[PDB]
Amino acid sequence: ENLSDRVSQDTAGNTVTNTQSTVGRLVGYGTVHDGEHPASCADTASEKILAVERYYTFKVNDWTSTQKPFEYIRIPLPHVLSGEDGGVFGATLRRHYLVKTGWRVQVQCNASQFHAGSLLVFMAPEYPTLDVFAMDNRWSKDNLPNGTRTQTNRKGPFAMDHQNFWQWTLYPHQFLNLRTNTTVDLEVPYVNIAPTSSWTQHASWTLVIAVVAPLTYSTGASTSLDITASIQPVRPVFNGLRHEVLSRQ
Amino acid sequence: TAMMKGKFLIAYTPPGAGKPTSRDQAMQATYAIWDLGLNSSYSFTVPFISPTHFRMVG
Amino acid sequence: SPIPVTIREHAGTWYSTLPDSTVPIYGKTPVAPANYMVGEYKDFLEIAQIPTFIGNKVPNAVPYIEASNTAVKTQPLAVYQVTLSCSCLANTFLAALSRNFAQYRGSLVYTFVFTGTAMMKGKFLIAYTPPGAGKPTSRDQAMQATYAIWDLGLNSSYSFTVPFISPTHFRMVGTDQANITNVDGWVTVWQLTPLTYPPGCPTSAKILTMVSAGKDFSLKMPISPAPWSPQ
Amino acid sequence: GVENAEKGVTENTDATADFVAQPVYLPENQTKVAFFYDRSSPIGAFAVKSGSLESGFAPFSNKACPNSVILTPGPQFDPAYDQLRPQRLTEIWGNGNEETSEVFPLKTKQDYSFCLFSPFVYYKCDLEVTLSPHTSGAHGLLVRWCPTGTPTKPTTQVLHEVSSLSEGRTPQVYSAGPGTSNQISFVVPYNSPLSVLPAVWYNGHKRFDNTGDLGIAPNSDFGTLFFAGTKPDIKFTVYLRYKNMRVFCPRPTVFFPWPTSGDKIDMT
Amino acid sequence: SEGNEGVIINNFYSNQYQNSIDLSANATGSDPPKTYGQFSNLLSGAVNAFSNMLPLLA
Amino acid sequence: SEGNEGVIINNFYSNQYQNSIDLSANATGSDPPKTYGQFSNLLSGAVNAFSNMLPLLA
Repeated sequence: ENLSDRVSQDTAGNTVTNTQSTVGRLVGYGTVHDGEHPASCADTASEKILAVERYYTFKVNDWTSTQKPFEYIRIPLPHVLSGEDGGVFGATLRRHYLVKTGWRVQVQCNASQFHAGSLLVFMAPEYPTLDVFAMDNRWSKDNLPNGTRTQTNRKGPFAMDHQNFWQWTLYPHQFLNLRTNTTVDLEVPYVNIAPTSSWTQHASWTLVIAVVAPLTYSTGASTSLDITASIQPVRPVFNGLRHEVLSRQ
Repeated sequence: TAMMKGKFLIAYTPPGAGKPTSRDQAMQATYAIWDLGLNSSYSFTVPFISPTHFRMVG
Repeated sequence: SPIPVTIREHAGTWYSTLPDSTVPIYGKTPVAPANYMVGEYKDFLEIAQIPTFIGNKVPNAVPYIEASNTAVKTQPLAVYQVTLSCSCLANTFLAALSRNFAQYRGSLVYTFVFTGTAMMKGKFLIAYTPPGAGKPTSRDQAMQATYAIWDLGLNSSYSFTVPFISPTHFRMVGTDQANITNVDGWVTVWQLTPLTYPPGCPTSAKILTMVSAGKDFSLKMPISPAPWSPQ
Repeated sequence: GVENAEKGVTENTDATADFVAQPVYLPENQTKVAFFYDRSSPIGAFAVKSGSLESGFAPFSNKACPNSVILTPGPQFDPAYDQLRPQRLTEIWGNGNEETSEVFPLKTKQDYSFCLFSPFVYYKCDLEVTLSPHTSGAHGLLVRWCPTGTPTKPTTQVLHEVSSLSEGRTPQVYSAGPGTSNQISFVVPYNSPLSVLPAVWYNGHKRFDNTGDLGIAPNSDFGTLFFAGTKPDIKFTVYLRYKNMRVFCPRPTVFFPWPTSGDKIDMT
Repeated sequence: SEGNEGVIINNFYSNQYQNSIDLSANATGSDPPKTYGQFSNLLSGAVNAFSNMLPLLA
Repeated sequence: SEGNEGVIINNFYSNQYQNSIDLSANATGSDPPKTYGQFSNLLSGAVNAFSNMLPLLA
């Protein structure tokens, strides 16, 4: 079973995550979101809402024997938490024009000492997601590695949404290797083209889950491994208060 | 068994909106994630959240 | 009082790489403060050190090799040529970075991540063979060169560094034609002992393979590779 | 050296860790980012329309050799509207558009080299531009540079017999004489209202309407260039040079095809 | 570091002209200077104290 | 000695640009600088000491 300097807890409001097999928290770019006000806004921000700075936990998908290498699932931020599952975060988010935040994630998946396989979990700024910024529905190897080009663009070399997955480890990441761990912990600071974001039309960060070494096991072993995640906005700062977005969807 | 693995979500929901009906609603209240591993138990404390200083026993 | 000048023969030429600036036409323009920004790097060497995936079984590339329950001293699990041109490295950041320079020097790091079951056990012999006598054909010949024994256990990966052994201070990055029996030698992976397991466990495992630059690694003279189309 | 790559960070070594060796470091500065992009590369060939020197400007292209150019290393043009003002694209168009067609030479306009190798998400820099006429005979060229996001329809001729490019207080450059070297050079400042520019992709829309079309962030270029001149038959190459480049957040580069051949590559 | 420039001579154009001007914004804002120049219309006699006063209503 | 150059003026391009850079390698190798710049991903919480600890197995 799981041990000692590998047993770890993280308290967020009224939220706390525990793992008995961690490998540490990878802090991307080596910095955390400071929670500082955007220098481009004259209005004072609403910040430090306790009800907002906690972990939102929901399920991603199911890992099976069938997934092939590099098939993935994307979770666009802040969008995934802008709805009902986003609690007061979502509610506040829908009434502000702009949000500036960092992310702290934990993705979870257990198997046994008789299972073999590994996931790659990474977080990437400006990763190409669905149009509508929603979590992918099923695993896909869609539009890797040359991007999506137009129908007719018969001879085009590639499109700007290219993604050479052979290099996905350039992104802040950690491996969820079944023989080693059960959880992966990442944290990223705020990065964007501007001092704060009009989140409505931009999913600036994407949490990506990909298979790199396919699931293997002998008969009688657990057969499908669920994948869940805990996401927490790190010191979000809101500005430009107005009426509700509404069609939140 | 020592060979088993798993994670539980234990939540405390204050009154007002009824009991949660899915883990997704529970997760909106006070909760903890319990990971199985070397250490056998988990001690969850429900915080005293109340309008009055005391609560009736029975 | 007008000053006399002698016009050089090269009058009027344009040099794509001139170590100098041209005429500014829109001065005193302040920029938009970008001081909140993070994640900046300044030297490619700063990130060339991050391992990316080696492609196995080209052109049906997979990011791993497979260990079996049999140790044939005659059968390498992998054989990589030590050339920043190996089709093997073609998509690693190391190779993509390197293709914009003429020469390299220093250590190459091959990282192996065991992805099998916790219940499996095994030992690998990873060797680097300098050129001169051809590639080794059995673990017995590889074992005569630089090598390491990797034992499976609590710790998941193994970082093997191929030492820069060369007559010249630097080595050419890319190949003109293809490099024979040359290149700079080979990295071969062999099983020493077979993968062993208990009942109820798979009998083969995947080993993730990545490559990166060592702290030693240097690149010089920026150029452009031959243009290509990913498709 | 035994290690645990799952942490997302791996300790770096030299031959020194496992064997009896010595470090073999030697200094070099050609791998700094600024030095690497501080050299000129071409983005395409352009043309001037007949008698543009003395009339209203109008979008037009010679052989998919247009009239104006957006200052950006990313793709733009779209050979299907070679007669419309050019636009930034999210893909590169091959030379032909059907099987039997060819990828090179590309039809769109871009810094193919930058495209091929830009391992960063965002960047900031100043832009040095070089206009090179493909002729060693006299050549007259009028250029109008408009900062990003400003008026780009230099269509109304306000002065009788004067190019409409040559109007206002917007920067205009002109070289034309029997003793010139024909080429033009100048550097433009950084004018995007954005703090830093998306280098490859920008995962967001143009309006809050989410009239869904991701890819490019608005006003993320260095402006537009309009040309008028006297040799409507000579084409000229436009080159970009990134002055004091800064990049943030490493990310992957363009895919390179598996040699379904050897165990090494080459050139071309 | 620096780029590809290795001229001994001092740049003939000064920097504010050769380059863009990097500015930095502080989080908490900055106060405009008090005055943008000395152009101004002036309001005089705005108030009181002094006239053919206190014959004047209370 | 020197070659065939006899200009009074200081070379307009600096040396590192006008000429190649003669370097010298020492027999016994040289240590890379410790760091190539300040870009880095960081691993935190790596170890221990401090939690809801020593209820934790021995």
